[PDB]
Amino acid sequence: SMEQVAMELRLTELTRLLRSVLDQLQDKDPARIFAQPVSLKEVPDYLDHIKHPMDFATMRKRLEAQGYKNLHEFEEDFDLIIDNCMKYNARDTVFYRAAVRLRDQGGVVLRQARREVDSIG
Repeated sequence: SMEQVAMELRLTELTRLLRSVLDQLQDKDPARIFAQPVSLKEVPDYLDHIKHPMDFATMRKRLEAQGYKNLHEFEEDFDLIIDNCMKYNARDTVFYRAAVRLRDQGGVVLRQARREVDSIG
């Protein structure tokens, strides 16, 4: 139907906007601490601690399959990246600190993304 096409165009345009959001958030991680999944070869106990691992590459895979239906879903996955790290790693670590800085800097980007998603519909 034409309605199904229109909906698909909206999803494609959301995907476009989320791709730009993803790029901007990932620039706030110049160390690339969050770029890839935590390695279970290198942290074999990880899944005992963290039940829903997340990372920027995994988000990018979902994004390119048009797998985020709305900004809330995308924000859920970004918050997982941050929150997983702040639980597994202690406060005094470069990992925890990187997550705090990513959260703080990402807030700015996400605040305007929400306005754009509501604004453009």
